[PDB]
Amino acid sequence: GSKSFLTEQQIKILRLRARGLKQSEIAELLGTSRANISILERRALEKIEKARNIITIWEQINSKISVEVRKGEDIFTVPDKLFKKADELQIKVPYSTAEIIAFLVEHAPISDRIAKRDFTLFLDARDRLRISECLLEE
Amino acid sequence: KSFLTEQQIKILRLRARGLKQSEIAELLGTSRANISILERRALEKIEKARNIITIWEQINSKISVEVRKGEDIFTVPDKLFKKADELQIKVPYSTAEIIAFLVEHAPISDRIAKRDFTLFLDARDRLRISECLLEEFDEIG
Repeated sequence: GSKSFLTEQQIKILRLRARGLKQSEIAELLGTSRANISILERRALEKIEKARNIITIWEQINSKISVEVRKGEDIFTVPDKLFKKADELQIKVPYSTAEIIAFLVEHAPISDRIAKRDFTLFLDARDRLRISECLLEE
Repeated sequence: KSFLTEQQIKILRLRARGLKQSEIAELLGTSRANISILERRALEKIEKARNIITIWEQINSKISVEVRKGEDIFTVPDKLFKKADELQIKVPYSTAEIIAFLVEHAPISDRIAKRDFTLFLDARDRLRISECLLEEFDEIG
């Protein structure tokens, strides 16, 4: 509905949506059609979603170590690839081979044990595993 | 400009490695004034994106308490615990753990808050502060 920030109406829609209200119920409270509210909520979620990728890029460039995984690679061969670079660059990965498997199973573009598309697994500055769907430069 | 361009990303990448603005200007083939405009503009996008995620996490908060300018910081814990037990009160912080939080990350001058803010517990059970006050919308219907 706008750019660079969330307007009052976008704040009011998502707050009523989080409380469990249906678009048709919100349409009566604001006095508008539910079709426009469906478009407004779509723009609000699209704006937050685009802002989330900005924080991911900011945390990815400030990462201690990053590992790329191509489409089709096994999910179980990621730990050995990550810990391999953890020796050349003398840093500490505070997770085990099974600690990061449970991480990739939850929030990583994977179909069963096979990766769907390309993604990047990196460890940020706060020692927290995070996922990024952006292959980048040197 | 709804995202970070490849040139803004390349600037922040070279800057994260420890390069100075004068050194970055030569690699990209542009003036140091352009690097100053882009890097300042790039950090402004990251700052604006944080407020979007912060408000998004405030809307998805389990419990939220508003604090107005002039109110005491010490009456906030009793106010939070009072309203937290309406639902399943799961604030795993003590009366002193959230006071030490407000002293660290809250707009307060000595014992009095400077401007209005909201103390809420997000989805990860961690205290957060937002200068928004959206509880007026929780009183419709």
